[PDB]
Amino acid sequence: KLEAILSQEVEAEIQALLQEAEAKAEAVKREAEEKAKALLQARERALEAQYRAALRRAESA
Amino acid sequence: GLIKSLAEKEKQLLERLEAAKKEAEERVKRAEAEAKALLEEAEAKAKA
Repeated sequence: KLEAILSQEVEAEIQALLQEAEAKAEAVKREAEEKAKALLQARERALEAQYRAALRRAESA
Repeated sequence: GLIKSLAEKEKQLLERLEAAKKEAEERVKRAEAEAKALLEEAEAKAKA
């Protein structure tokens, strides 16, 4: 019967929204993980420089 | 001869839609909060 159609039409949009709102909750997690990697990959590299310099200095000394 | 059908059905389907939007927001938030807490761990390491 019609109306039960209208109620089978909402419980459908209200999964579309809940599908859209948990396909961003990953996108946030992806870009946050792809951030942290790069926020620690540059840091890894920095310590080498700050250490490559410090030991050379200590060789010369 | 009975407005209670269309009147009181609208105000449940519309209210069911709002609850959908709530746990849409109050969950999408959680992912952003999880992100903050991750990048804190991303320092705890860097300082360690």
